[PDB]
Amino acid sequence: PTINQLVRKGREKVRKKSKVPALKGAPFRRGVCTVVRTVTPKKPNSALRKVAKVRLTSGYEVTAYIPGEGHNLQEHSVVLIRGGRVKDLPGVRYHIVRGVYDAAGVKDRKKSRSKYGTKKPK
Amino acid sequence: LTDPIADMLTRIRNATRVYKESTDVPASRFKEEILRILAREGFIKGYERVDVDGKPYLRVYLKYGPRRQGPDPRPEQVIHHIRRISKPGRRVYVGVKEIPRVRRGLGIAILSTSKGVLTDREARKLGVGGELICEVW
RNA sequence: GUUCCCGGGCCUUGUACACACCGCCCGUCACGCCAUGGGAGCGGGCUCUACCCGAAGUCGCCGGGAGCCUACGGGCAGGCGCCGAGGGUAGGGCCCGUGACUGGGGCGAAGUCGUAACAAGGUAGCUGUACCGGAAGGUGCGGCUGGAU
RNA sequence: GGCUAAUCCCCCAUGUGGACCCGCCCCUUGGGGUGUGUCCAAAGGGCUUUGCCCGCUUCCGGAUGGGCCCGCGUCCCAUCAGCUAGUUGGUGGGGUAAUGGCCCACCAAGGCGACGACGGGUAGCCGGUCUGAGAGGAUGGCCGGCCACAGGGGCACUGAGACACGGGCCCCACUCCUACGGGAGGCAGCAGUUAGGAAUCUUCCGCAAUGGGCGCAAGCCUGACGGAGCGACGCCGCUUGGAGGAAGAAGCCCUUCGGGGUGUAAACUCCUGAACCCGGGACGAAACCCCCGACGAGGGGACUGACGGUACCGGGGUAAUAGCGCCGGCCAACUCCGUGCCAGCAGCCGCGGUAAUACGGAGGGCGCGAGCGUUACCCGGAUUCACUGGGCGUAAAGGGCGUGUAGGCGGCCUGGGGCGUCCCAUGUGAAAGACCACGGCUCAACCGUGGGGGAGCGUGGGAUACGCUCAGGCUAGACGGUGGGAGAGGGUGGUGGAAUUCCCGGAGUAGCGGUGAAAUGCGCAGAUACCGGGAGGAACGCCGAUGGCGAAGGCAGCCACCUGGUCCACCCGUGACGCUGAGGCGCGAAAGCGUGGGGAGCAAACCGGAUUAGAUACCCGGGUAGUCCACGCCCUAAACGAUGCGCGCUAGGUCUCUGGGUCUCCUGGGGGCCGAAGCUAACGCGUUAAGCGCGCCGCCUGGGGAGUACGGCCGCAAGG
Ligand SMILES: [Mg+2]
Ligand SMILES: [Mg+2]
Ligand SMILES: [Mg+2]
Ligand SMILES: [Mg+2]
Ligand SMILES: [Mg+2]
Ligand SMILES: [Mg+2]
Ligand SMILES: [Mg+2]
Ligand SMILES: [Mg+2]
Ligand SMILES: [Mg+2]
Ligand SMILES: [Mg+2]
Ligand SMILES: [Mg+2]
Ligand SMILES: [Mg+2]
Ligand SMILES: [Mg+2]
Ligand SMILES: [Mg+2]
Ligand SMILES: [Mg+2]
Ligand SMILES: [Mg+2]
Ligand SMILES: [Mg+2]
Ligand SMILES: [Mg+2]
Ligand SMILES: [Mg+2]
Ligand SMILES: [Mg+2]
Ligand SMILES: [Mg+2]
Ligand SMILES: [Mg+2]
Ligand SMILES: [Mg+2]
Ligand SMILES: [Mg+2]
Ligand SMILES: [Mg+2]
Ligand SMILES: [Mg+2]
Ligand SMILES: [Mg+2]
Ligand SMILES: [Mg+2]
Ligand SMILES: [Mg+2]
Ligand SMILES: [Mg+2]
Ligand SMILES: [Mg+2]
Ligand SMILES: [Mg+2]
Ligand SMILES: [Mg+2]
Ligand SMILES: [Mg+2]
Ligand SMILES: [Mg+2]
Ligand SMILES: [Mg+2]
Ligand SMILES: [Mg+2]
Ligand SMILES: [Mg+2]
Ligand SMILES: [Mg+2]
Ligand SMILES: [Mg+2]
Ligand SMILES: [Mg+2]
Ligand SMILES: [Mg+2]
Ligand SMILES: [Mg+2]
Ligand SMILES: [Mg+2]
Ligand SMILES: [Mg+2]
Ligand SMILES: [Mg+2]
Ligand SMILES: [Mg+2]
Ligand SMILES: [Mg+2]
Ligand SMILES: [Mg+2]
Ligand SMILES: [Mg+2]
Ligand SMILES: [Mg+2]
Ligand SMILES: [Mg+2]
Ligand SMILES: [Mg+2]
Ligand SMILES: [Mg+2]
Ligand SMILES: [Mg+2]
Ligand SMILES: [Mg+2]
Ligand SMILES: [Mg+2]
Ligand SMILES: [Mg+2]
Ligand SMILES: [Mg+2]
Ligand SMILES: [Mg+2]
Ligand SMILES: [Mg+2]
Ligand SMILES: [Mg+2]
Ligand SMILES: [Mg+2]
Ligand SMILES: [Mg+2]
Ligand SMILES: [Mg+2]
Ligand SMILES: [Mg+2]
Ligand SMILES: [Mg+2]
Ligand SMILES: [Mg+2]
Ligand SMILES: [Mg+2]
Ligand SMILES: [Mg+2]
Ligand SMILES: [Mg+2]
Ligand SMILES: [Mg+2]
Ligand SMILES: [Mg+2]
Ligand SMILES: [Mg+2]
Ligand SMILES: [Mg+2]
Ligand SMILES: [Mg+2]
Ligand SMILES: [Mg+2]
Ligand SMILES: [Mg+2]
Ligand SMILES: [Mg+2]
Ligand SMILES: [Mg+2]
Ligand SMILES: [Mg+2]
Ligand SMILES: [Mg+2]
Ligand SMILES: [Mg+2]
Ligand SMILES: [Mg+2]
Ligand SMILES: [Mg+2]
Ligand SMILES: [Mg+2]
Ligand SMILES: [Mg+2]
Ligand SMILES: [Mg+2]
Ligand SMILES: [Mg+2]
Ligand SMILES: [Mg+2]
Ligand SMILES: [Mg+2]
Ligand SMILES: [Mg+2]
Ligand SMILES: [Mg+2]
Ligand SMILES: [Mg+2]
Ligand SMILES: [Mg+2]
Ligand SMILES: [Mg+2]
Ligand SMILES: [Mg+2]
Ligand SMILES: [Mg+2]
Ligand SMILES: [Mg+2]
Ligand SMILES: [Mg+2]
Ligand SMILES: [Mg+2]
Ligand SMILES: [Mg+2]
Ligand SMILES: [Mg+2]
Ligand SMILES: [Mg+2]
Ligand SMILES: [Mg+2]
Ligand SMILES: [Mg+2]
Ligand SMILES: [Mg+2]
Ligand SMILES: [Mg+2]
Ligand SMILES: [Mg+2]
Ligand SMILES: [Mg+2]
Ligand SMILES: [Mg+2]
Ligand SMILES: [Mg+2]
Ligand SMILES: [Mg+2]
Ligand SMILES: [Mg+2]
Ligand SMILES: [Mg+2]
Ligand SMILES: [Mg+2]
Ligand SMILES: [Mg+2]
Ligand SMILES: [Mg+2]
Ligand SMILES: [Mg+2]
Ligand SMILES: [Mg+2]
Ligand SMILES: [Mg+2]
Ligand SMILES: [Mg+2]
Ligand SMILES: [Mg+2]
Ligand SMILES: [Mg+2]
Ligand SMILES: [Mg+2]
Ligand SMILES: [Mg+2]
Ligand SMILES: [Mg+2]
Ligand SMILES: [Mg+2]
Ligand SMILES: [Mg+2]
Ligand SMILES: [Mg+2]
Ligand SMILES: [Mg+2]
Ligand SMILES: [Mg+2]
Ligand SMILES: [Mg+2]
Ligand SMILES: [Mg+2]
Ligand SMILES: [Mg+2]
Repeated sequence: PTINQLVRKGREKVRKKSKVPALKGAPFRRGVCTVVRTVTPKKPNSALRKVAKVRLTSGYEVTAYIPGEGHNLQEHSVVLIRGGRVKDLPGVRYHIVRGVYDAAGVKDRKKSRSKYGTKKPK
Repeated sequence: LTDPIADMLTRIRNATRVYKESTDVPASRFKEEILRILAREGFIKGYERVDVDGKPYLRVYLKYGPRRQGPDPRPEQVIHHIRRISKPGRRVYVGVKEIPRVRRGLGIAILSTSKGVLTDREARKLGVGGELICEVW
């Protein structure tokens, strides 16, 4: 632009766009599973990824991930979620926190147990 | 034509990039004051008021370095750099305290002050500020 | 004899191919997931206007067929009046949530149909517009080269 | 209903003084002074008692705390563009401490807005905090300042002060208690309960200190405050020991089975002594008061500690918690097994399909350490909104072209002013925080003392170069005269011939047409091919060009009229009159639309024939809109040089068009090619810049969704 143009129009400080809308300001959000199931991921991978359909306390009803081997979640299970998509599972933009509420930690994990809600074994 | 000074500095910058002996600029008491500093600080040999087809100009005698050995014989410049600061578009003034040091001392900054055209050094000695006309090295 | 069919050598030209033309790639139709527009309407928020009614309270008038106090050319009680929180009637404005159904959109994919584009892509391509066709598209008119030879 | 006191209310008196109206002087917005008139004061109590102490009254000054007013600064949406009836001003009154439409009556027709009014959204603002090299960005919790509010609203009363959190009246919503007749409440005080939430504390101790209120003083009140409790929430200090101790135990991991590793690590030896046990035990607190003196100056006296039997000081004394993330590249740390595109990992690129350092475990290793990781958000990296500090030929990006409004910007010389600008002197810029030094807690975190500033604004004085303004000159920019030139530049009106088609006369016979080859089609009802006549419409062959003209779209036979731009020479006239250009206004290829004409050729749609798997196409035969004319719409484009306009500067060769000269050639103005310097990611650009520079405008900010939706304006519709 010209200097004049800057005086007249100024530069435009463009806003940030939240990648965790359902969280609505919060670090975490509690919710309840309506639908628990497995869904096949996109190219170039194949699996049965574990997901929960959760109705939040913030009013949003979103699709959350169930990290780890095995779980106990079923319908009506209460759950806490945190941010973070699962790159390959489109529509999934949140993660369920293991070791919170009706979500038990992983059975038999020995490595990196905070990330999977597992107590320190004897 | 909207800027005499910017035209002036530019008439030179083109002339030095192809090593002309001189080049002429349309005359002004303000250009004489700037060429004066440009004379004394030794970026040019000097200048003289000539006349072209009935019209007043200033002929400016350019100054360069020595021939060089190598593929590019072209001698080093004396005015490596010359460019307006304050412009009609955006006037630029500095108080004494924020007067700049061009190129860690090895260059100059020309000024228009209420005491006359002065360099970064001079202005600091006299203690005055002014419109920062340009910078040279 | 080297035009034609297969294979190869050298120079050159186009390319969106490099998994290298047994390359790439376009749109409909079928299925599933997500978001969005429209939609008889339904529900909520805020707001504006006109008028009816109107508490407390200030202020103004009266204070007499008339009470109490006198400090009686007075005061208080008491009466009336204006504005007035808000309640009520009626019609408007912006926004939000939602709705049988509907329009295309994103993604998914191992589906169906054709092969429009990239080589002169086998009718050079793209283009605004217009009419038409299951779909990519075709054709008319004018335009561009970002078109091989 | 009845009595009673006072520092409770009222009348008279005194008038230092004050208030008010009228007059004069000074001043200069209602400030100071004075004269006539008028109005206004008051309270006692207590001791040691013809004397002091707490209080009372009127007035002036001070100090402190406020009210009101002005200049400047303060976020997002223009898809909110026009807003306003107490509205804007005047007059007269009401009201207050006081100005004022603050309020009322009357009078005038005004006030505000692209320098963003009105409207919608969001937020209490600042000192500061965080980040950042800075500029800037983000933010306003704690702490200090100001504001606003006290269940939701309205209102006043008492008062120096409130329209009053723990005061009042009313209305509403809500909850409660009841003896069922009625009445009460307001935690956004300190704790505490509940609800919501991912989430945020003890119904503690104390007036000892600091401070506040009442009081002569004692003293009383103080959930302010001083401390205590809980929470790794944060920062800081500290611990889980130190020295010795094998060519090196077992176990576990790896191995070529020789061995490598955990590892001085452990064991074990000596040394120290967190925790805990005993004794001492604070600083914080000397004032008020009492005493002599004088209830003062000064000197002396005693009482007072919630935290706390705590910190700390001294003696004794136990080897005394370690966890968490990571080891494909970024990025520091690698091996074995298990799995077999499964299970799973994932910030990005990517891992997993039988030898995975990337998944799960183990060994080993790397990083931190009462912590480590994760999620969320803020700045940084992002010169990725670019002021510092970016871009637009082909990557995202020049408006289709003009003309012009506001605005931004402007040639050479001289003077006045001194607005911007620079300097000096001064006031303000509180405290905490930041920074530098020092010092106190054993250090540190924390805290104390001092030091150094700044912008920015108020005032006084100075400076005059540049930008500003005013004034007076100039001719280099710009326009004009005079005289000429080239051109498909534009509008109107005419008119020429070539050719296609149809019709008419002639003459003539068996095919013509078309494609790759064919068919459809036309033809003995006489086609094609040929000669003559006629009708009508559209487009202009050769000239013609790598040409000319126009701002762009675009403009081509010829003739006349009307009209625009533009170049040249003379250097005659005006004297900066200039450049650009948000809005606005006009022009704007084709197609398309409206009303009316016209319709020869061509030809979307459509029909038929071929091709083909199909052929809603390409090829062939037909054919309607339309293509043409007038008037009025639409306003789009690969509207292109994918290159906004103007000006100045920076080698040349060559080809061409068009003026002028001293006609070899020189000089202007346009149109191409190659190239200096330079630019460029490269391709390429290069005096027709895409080079070096200035001014103003338009535009870009990852692909798709999408030139879509919604809103808005425009259009007959299409649609812009
Ligand atoms: Mg719930
Ligand atoms: Mg895979
Ligand atoms: Mg359950
Ligand atoms: Mg994340
Ligand atoms: Mg892991
Ligand atoms: Mg600058
Ligand atoms: Mg061959
Ligand atoms: Mg060969
Ligand atoms: Mg080849
Ligand atoms: Mg193929
Ligand atoms: Mg809807
Ligand atoms: Mg709707
Ligand atoms: Mg409704
Ligand atoms: Mg409604
Ligand atoms: Mg009514
Ligand atoms: Mg009323
Ligand atoms: Mg009476
Ligand atoms: Mg009354
Ligand atoms: Mg009302
Ligand atoms: Mg109402
Ligand atoms: Mg009511
Ligand atoms: Mg819907
Ligand atoms: Mg739908
Ligand atoms: Mg749908
Ligand atoms: Mg094709
Ligand atoms: Mg083709
Ligand atoms: Mg094609
Ligand atoms: Mg087309
Ligand atoms: Mg069909
Ligand atoms: Mg067709
Ligand atoms: Mg064109
Ligand atoms: Mg008595
Ligand atoms: Mg009296
Ligand atoms: Mg705006
Ligand atoms: Mg008003
Ligand atoms: Mg009135
Ligand atoms: Mg709001
Ligand atoms: Mg708020
Ligand atoms: Mg930076
Ligand atoms: Mg804030
Ligand atoms: Mg906060
Ligand atoms: Mg505060
Ligand atoms: Mg309130
Ligand atoms: Mg409440
Ligand atoms: Mg209330
Ligand atoms: Mg209230
Ligand atoms: Mg009082
Ligand atoms: Mg008051
Ligand atoms: Mg109160
Ligand atoms: Mg109150
Ligand atoms: Mg208040
Ligand atoms: Mg309260
Ligand atoms: Mg009760
Ligand atoms: Mg009762
Ligand atoms: Mg009652
Ligand atoms: Mg209570
Ligand atoms: Mg809860
Ligand atoms: Mg609590
Ligand atoms: Mg606390
Ligand atoms: Mg106290
Ligand atoms: Mg006292
Ligand atoms: Mg008490
Ligand atoms: Mg207490
Ligand atoms: Mg406290
Ligand atoms: Mg050994
Ligand atoms: Mg060893
Ligand atoms: Mg061993
Ligand atoms: Mg060994
Ligand atoms: Mg050791
Ligand atoms: Mg003490
Ligand atoms: Mg011992
Ligand atoms: Mg780490
Ligand atoms: Mg690192
Ligand atoms: Mg490494
Ligand atoms: Mg398995
Ligand atoms: Mg393996
Ligand atoms: Mg990894
Ligand atoms: Mg591993
Ligand atoms: Mg620590
Ligand atoms: Mg943390
Ligand atoms: Mg960032
Ligand atoms: Mg930045
Ligand atoms: Mg810039
Ligand atoms: Mg850039
Ligand atoms: Mg253009
Ligand atoms: Mg336009
Ligand atoms: Mg213009
Ligand atoms: Mg102007
Ligand atoms: Mg100006
Ligand atoms: Mg000037
Ligand atoms: Mg001047
Ligand atoms: Mg000045
Ligand atoms: Mg200062
Ligand atoms: Mg300070
Ligand atoms: Mg120290
Ligand atoms: Mg500083
Ligand atoms: Mg002067
Ligand atoms: Mg003048
Ligand atoms: Mg001239
Ligand atoms: Mg005939
Ligand atoms: Mg016959
Ligand atoms: Mg004939
Ligand atoms: Mg031209
Ligand atoms: Mg002249
Ligand atoms: Mg315009
Ligand atoms: Mg048009
Ligand atoms: Mg047309
Ligand atoms: Mg039509
Ligand atoms: Mg028509
Ligand atoms: Mg017609
Ligand atoms: Mg057909
Ligand atoms: Mg057919
Ligand atoms: Mg056909
Ligand atoms: Mg045809
Ligand atoms: Mg029609
Ligand atoms: Mg048409
Ligand atoms: Mg072109
Ligand atoms: Mg052009
Ligand atoms: Mg364009
Ligand atoms: Mg482009
Ligand atoms: Mg422009
Ligand atoms: Mg430009
Ligand atoms: Mg010539
Ligand atoms: Mg000539
Ligand atoms: Mg030329
Ligand atoms: Mg040409
Ligand atoms: Mg070139
Ligand atoms: Mg070169
Ligand atoms: Mg040339
Ligand atoms: Mg460029
Ligand atoms: Mg995006
Ligand atoms: Mg996008
Ligand atoms: Mg549109
Ligand atoms: Mg369009
Ligand atoms: Mg619309």
